Amino acid sequence: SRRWFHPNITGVEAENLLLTRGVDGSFLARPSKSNPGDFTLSVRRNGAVTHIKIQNTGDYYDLYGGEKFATLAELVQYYMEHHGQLKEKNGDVIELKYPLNCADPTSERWFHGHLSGKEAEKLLTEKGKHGSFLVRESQSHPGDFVLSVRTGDDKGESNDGKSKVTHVMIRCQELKYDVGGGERFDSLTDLVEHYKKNPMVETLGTVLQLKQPLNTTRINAAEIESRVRELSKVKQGFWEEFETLQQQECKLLYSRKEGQRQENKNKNRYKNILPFDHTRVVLHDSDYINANIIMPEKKSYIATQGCLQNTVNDFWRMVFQENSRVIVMTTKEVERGKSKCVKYWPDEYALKEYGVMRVRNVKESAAHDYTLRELKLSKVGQGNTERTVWQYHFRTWPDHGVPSDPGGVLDFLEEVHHKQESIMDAGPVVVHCSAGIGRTGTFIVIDILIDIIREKGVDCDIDVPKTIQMVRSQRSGMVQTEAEYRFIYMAVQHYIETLQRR
Repeated sequence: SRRWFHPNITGVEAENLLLTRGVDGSFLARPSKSNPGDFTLSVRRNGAVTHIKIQNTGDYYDLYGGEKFATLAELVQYYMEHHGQLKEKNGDVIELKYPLNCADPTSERWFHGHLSGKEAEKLLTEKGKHGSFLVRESQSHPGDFVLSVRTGDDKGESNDGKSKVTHVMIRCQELKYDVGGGERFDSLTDLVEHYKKNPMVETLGTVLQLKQPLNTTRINAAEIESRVRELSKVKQGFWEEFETLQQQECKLLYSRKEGQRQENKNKNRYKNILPFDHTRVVLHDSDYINANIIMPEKKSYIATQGCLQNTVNDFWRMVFQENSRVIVMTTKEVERGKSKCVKYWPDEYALKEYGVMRVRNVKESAAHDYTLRELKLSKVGQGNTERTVWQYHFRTWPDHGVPSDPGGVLDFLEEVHHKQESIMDAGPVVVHCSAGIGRTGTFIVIDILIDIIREKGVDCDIDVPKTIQMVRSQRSGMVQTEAEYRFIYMAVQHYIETLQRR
């Protein structure tokens, strides 16, 4: 699972890897070092290596000669089984058969790389819990590693002596890893996963359970500024934190069967970017829309794609069914000469029907970063189903990359939050962009984090990657790029200072 991804390898190194340890059908993915933000699919075929560009501009993974995907895991799963119709110019099939596995452990949640014996004990003593563990580089034995495991009962600081921390040396000799006896492993991940399944037992009988990695991402909101400083800059920083998050995407390959159904195929903007069955919005007014409920784990959201001409009516059905009263559009109808969303609302002062739904554009206000549209939504034949829907259209998202300052986003979401809150029993806030995962994901996560701070003040804990992972288990690929990942941190930092300045 995600071992075919090699986060710190060069193009030539990848070639040599595939040529020396691979066979025809072998492959790996890697970040493009030439095209930052983008990726490369390196495949061995007919005795040599081909490199295949995978572009990600913030909306999705665009495989050259292939299709658009929500995550690299989903792309690889796609080809490595059903509908592996990957080809090139000539029309030749390119087979993805043998994942060439990576041995670098940096993006393992339990691997902290560069860290000392004292700080390690600090983390394990405070955040630590029964079965919490971690692996750091040995400073006293270069090339070697230390595994540290907390066992006992309760968590956090204790003095009852009912808990303890054990340290196990991991020797690296001749490119393989062991704990001083027994099996030797080709990588630290193999070793760790072996001892998770077969726990080490001490003579006196303490079983060293490797239950959960220690959390090293959670911070107190007050000190986000300091955390950003360290992650910015050897010890792991932003890049490793993000790559560690990406690695966990392989836990999220849930079914999206309803999306793949023939009847619903043309209801998806992008054919392979689908909602999870278990969180999709079911329309019980067919029953299909490309949307998922996102629930923070009071205010919820619906992340959805931009409407197609044949899904406009379904979009409005969804809005009515869910009692949604606020809609956040983060896209222009067309960007870089590409359709991203059809106009699904009437011109100002006009009234339109969309199947059984009827919508009136009452009034448009404009601001710097956005236009607000007051819409009246009702069901035809029923002159009491009228509800006001507020459509916030954010227009200042740069066509390439992310905004240089988060202040417009923050002011926008602040305004969106007050609107939602003013309307008792309003359902989820609808958020959409092209595929409903890039910007949508970014806006939603930022909104989630700020709400924690708005309600609990400067003195609360936030965990960006964990919030993102929680959101990703509800819609595929939410938050697409490391760029957006940094932008989330910047936005929460910026919010904090504007809070304290007042």
